[PDB]
Amino acid sequence: SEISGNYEADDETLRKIRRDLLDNINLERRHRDLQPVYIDLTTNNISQYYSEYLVNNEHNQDFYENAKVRYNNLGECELCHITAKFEPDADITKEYIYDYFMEIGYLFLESEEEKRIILNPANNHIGIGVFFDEIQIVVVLILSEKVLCIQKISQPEQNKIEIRGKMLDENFGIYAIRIMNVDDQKKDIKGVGPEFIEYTRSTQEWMASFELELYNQDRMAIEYYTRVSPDSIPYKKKQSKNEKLTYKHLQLRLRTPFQIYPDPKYAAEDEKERIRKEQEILAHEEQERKEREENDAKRLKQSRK
Amino acid sequence: MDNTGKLEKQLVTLNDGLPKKPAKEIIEELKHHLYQDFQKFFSEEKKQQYQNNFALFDRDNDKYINLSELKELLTSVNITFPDDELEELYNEFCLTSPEADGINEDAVFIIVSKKIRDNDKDEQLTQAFKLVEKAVNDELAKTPNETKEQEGYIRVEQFKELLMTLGNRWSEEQANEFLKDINPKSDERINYLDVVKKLMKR
Amino acid sequence: EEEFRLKKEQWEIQERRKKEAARCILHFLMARKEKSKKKKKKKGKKKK
Repeated sequence: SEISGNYEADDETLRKIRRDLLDNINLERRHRDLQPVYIDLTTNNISQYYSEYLVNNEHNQDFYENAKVRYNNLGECELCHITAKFEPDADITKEYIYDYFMEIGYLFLESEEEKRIILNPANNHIGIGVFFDEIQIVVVLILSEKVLCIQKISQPEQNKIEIRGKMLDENFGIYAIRIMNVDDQKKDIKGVGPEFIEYTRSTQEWMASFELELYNQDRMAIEYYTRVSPDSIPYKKKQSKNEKLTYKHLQLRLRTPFQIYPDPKYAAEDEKERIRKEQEILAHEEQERKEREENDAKRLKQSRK
Repeated sequence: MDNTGKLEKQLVTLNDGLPKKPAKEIIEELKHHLYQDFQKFFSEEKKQQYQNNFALFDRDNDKYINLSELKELLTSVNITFPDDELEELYNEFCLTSPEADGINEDAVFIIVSKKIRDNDKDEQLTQAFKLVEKAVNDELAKTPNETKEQEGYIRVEQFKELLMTLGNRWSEEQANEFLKDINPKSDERINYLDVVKKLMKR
Repeated sequence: EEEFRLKKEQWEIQERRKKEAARCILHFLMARKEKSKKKKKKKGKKKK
């Protein structure tokens, strides 16, 4: 307070922190023919939780699996953790925050286990969680392998949902879209098959069009299912009302809590950051363009010998 | 080269590390979360008052009550429970209480907590219906030449975005069955009154 | 004075909470029972 005021983290600042962590891991991947890691909201949430816990505690896996059971995790997910203090004589502000997070990212870059796992070709989904205290900052990752990847989750209309996702598995297509109550899994919540799914085999991109109104919208998770033979999947077929889809033959893939992906704040902040990036970069490219122009002007004089 | 395929299947294994911890610790942690969500909405006064219906009925003074005592407590707290549901819950409670022929004073707390969670979800559902009807009426007022018959009837595209607001989330893939259950009559227009009727039928 | 008045209103609220606690306290010993029978005489004269 008087001497040590509270260091309440900027929500915008931490959002940029994790976004830049993801982009940096994507660059590291692209360095050697590796696809950038995509955004997994469930892994992002779990990593945020574990980073918050780690900042004043130590690496604990029991809490990790307890959170897994709480969120009903699906698929194998591998965890990464680092807890690096702050330098005893290092000054701290936003700029030092950004630079310290980049340095911690590099420290991740110099770990062979961490470099392998966070760049292992086996998995295709990445999530980041960052937290900090008076002393140290904790950075944690969750890596998951899934068949169907989430790419967009927005709000088209007042009461229209619109979520787009590209299928990462060529032999599996989005045939089942159903979910069970996170609080009471036994209770049939909601789901349908291909009568409202637009799937492109050539691109493996599937889009969902459905209906849904305002009831209890905070504290449960998704149940992403997949089935073999997307070709055998009757996409966009108006099935007779006397037939019900059989989801037991359908294999679940990805139990994910539901949140704005991307959240308007997240995407808007990323847009602003990138756009300022290109503006300053174009000023830069003007700087070196005029530099080369005048250098060649001097060279034409020096070419008088 | 030649862009050799290929269609390959990545086994999505549900191998999410079943806990190695003793199950007793996990059950204790779930009990702790139950206590947390109980104190969340249960105020200190209600928390201090609900015990007014357990002990004396607990005649043997060893902190237990049977079905009759639990039902008497529930009626004494001014909120009732079903006979079959009460029997189901009590037998489930006794499953882990082999040496006790009754439920503890915390058993009534947990029963009331779950009942209140369910009921409050119900009032949240009702309030959401009222708000959705208000929004639909406002949008209709935005169009001064649309038939009032649509009052209570909504379009396909105005029936999708309302599960990102509050309470206990329904995600993307939680928005397909109830359409089939209602079965719009080949008209792509849905009545939220039908939803009111069908949500509470389970 | 305002801080102390808020605290004492909280005091009244928690006093009523404790009154409900007592209401739940008069509720524990209906009939039982089993005769703590024999002897507790010895009360050594060294007193308070």
